[PDB]
Amino acid sequence: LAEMAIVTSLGPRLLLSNNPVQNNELKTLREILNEFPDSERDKWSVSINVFEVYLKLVLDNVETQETIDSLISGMKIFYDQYKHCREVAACCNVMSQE
Amino acid sequence: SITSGGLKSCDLDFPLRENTNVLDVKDKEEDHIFFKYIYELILAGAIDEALEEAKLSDNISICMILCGIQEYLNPVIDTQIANEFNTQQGIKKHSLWRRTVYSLSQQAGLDPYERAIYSYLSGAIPNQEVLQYSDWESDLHIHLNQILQTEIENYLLENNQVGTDELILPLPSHALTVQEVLNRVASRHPSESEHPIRVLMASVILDSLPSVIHSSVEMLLDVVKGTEASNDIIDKPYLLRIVTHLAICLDIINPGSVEEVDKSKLITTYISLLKLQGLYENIPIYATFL
Amino acid sequence: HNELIHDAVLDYYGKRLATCSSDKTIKIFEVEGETHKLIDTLTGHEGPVWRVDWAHPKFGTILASCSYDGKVLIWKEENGRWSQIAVHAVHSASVNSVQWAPHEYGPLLLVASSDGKVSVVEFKENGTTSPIIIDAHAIGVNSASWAPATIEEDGEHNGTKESRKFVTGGADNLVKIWKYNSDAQTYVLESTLEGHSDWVRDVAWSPTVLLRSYLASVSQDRTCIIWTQDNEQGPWKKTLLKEEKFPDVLWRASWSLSGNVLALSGGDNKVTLWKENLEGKWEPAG
Repeated sequence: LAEMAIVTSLGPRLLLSNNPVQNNELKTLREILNEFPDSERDKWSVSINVFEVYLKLVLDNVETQETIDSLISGMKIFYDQYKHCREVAACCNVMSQE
Repeated sequence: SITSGGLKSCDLDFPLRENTNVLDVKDKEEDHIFFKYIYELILAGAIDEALEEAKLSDNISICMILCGIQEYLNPVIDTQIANEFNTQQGIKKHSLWRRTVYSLSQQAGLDPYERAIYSYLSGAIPNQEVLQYSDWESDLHIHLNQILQTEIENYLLENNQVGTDELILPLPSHALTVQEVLNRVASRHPSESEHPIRVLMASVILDSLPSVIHSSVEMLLDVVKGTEASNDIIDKPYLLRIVTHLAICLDIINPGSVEEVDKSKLITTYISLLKLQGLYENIPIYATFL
Repeated sequence: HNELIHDAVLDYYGKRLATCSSDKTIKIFEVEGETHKLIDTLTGHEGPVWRVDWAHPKFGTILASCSYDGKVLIWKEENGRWSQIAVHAVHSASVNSVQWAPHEYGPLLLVASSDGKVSVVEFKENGTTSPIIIDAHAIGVNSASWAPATIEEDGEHNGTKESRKFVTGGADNLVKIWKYNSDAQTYVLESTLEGHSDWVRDVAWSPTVLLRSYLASVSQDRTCIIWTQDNEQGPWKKTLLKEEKFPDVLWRASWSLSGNVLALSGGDNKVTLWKENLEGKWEPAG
């Protein structure tokens, strides 16, 4: 249910209002999924997961060609249903620039 | 809508509707002939598929969908299929068909089990109403199909045998592996993924055969604990039959894949199952592979 | 201000109240009992505002409104201010009611027209609904609502029979419930409860049950029949709130949140409150 409230009603504010200078809010996003279940991760992450692969590639610097591709192909779909939801759409553009 | 535009006729037969239009062969009479043809059809020497096909009678979707809508092949410029087929087939707008199919099956107006099939043919997740009730085996089956379809599509895409024309709805072109599938499968179905026969099912596909032989020996060491001596090895007696037998086969095959020591401890466990019973005739055949 | 308040409902947090008027405006108000702070106005319909309704929180706070235009123009606060997020029009002939379904039933949008037709769609932000319609009554549907609660199908496959039940009320004196079927074309009609000699007006199911489901079917024959479903799945039997013709022209008849306290809005501007008496019949609490 809580997946639906950040992706279908108000895009993350830790990827829109986050300061790009030091990215302090962006890594709060990352760390609070380390406080949310990882014992049962691949049953509730499909909007949240896109966020996860994004964050590991950029924050922690996991630049692999395969990792890059996996995110891009997935992110085309993802862009294709929330490029018309409010806020979420503006956040996708940030992600792409990064 | 022929029967009444506002207030007209009330009969359902052609000539009591419009007299312009003749009675066709329909109802029960169609059904009798249907049966007649079906009897002939269960003669081939392949009466197991021929029978399945034969019942998908009447509507075109039942039988026609199964006859295939296929990917382009032309055996005139291709020599390698010119002894396998003698004529050109397969629609060249196959990819385009696949995307249209996807959009239909997710919408209702047809039976739920029908919907899960159509979606599954094109490389997509079945309809929600069925997907919720699938077990481990059914869930697994779906996700392996996806890996095959994504990789094939990637190699063909580069030689430009599949274009933008075919795209009505995108599919991804991401890389996947089985290891990732099992983590999807296990997080949806926790009790079933630990189910004994199903553990071994996963392990062959990744080829994690040597490792799994060793892991079992470690468990046997743990067995001197009380929690362990009580349970987690008396809970699946038939799975220890399988592991010892597999262990022999891998060590004949190459006794450095996994240890002789690891094979030898496992035998000690198979021997305990002989001990429960009271057999001692069979021990020397096992003793040669210790 | 308004000289006439036709009908007026509240949200699901009880901070907002939406007034259906007749000057074509939906005035969103803030509920503070008799006094209200008018925060918004939404004029944009044809003729009297018949009905508005507020969405169950888990599919917005969406406000679907019908007038005599025969269309539901849905409004939604996008940016903290009202705008139009949707439009509907598969049945036009005056949309009388306009309801949102219970949480478990989904974001279903109940349309009920006076052409003897009834739509049942789904609210999407990605678009797409499949157009499923079922015919209720024939002389029109003057009110519609939503069936009590979703049921359980057991076995290996849940949500089979019954499930989302739609209750309607036409002008041909007929009140009945449905049973969403997936194996017999259109929604297989249950039982026609003819006990009315004048057009059906308002229908409400009791969100409070014991061992029987109450269904207050109001009519312009100046009585309210209370349909007691025996064991909740039995037949519907005749139980009379009053046996006689009230000298009041009854309109709405809506139950409380808890309890079988029913309010019936009499034509003399007096809202009697009925409780069930010492027997199976009803007597007024006020």
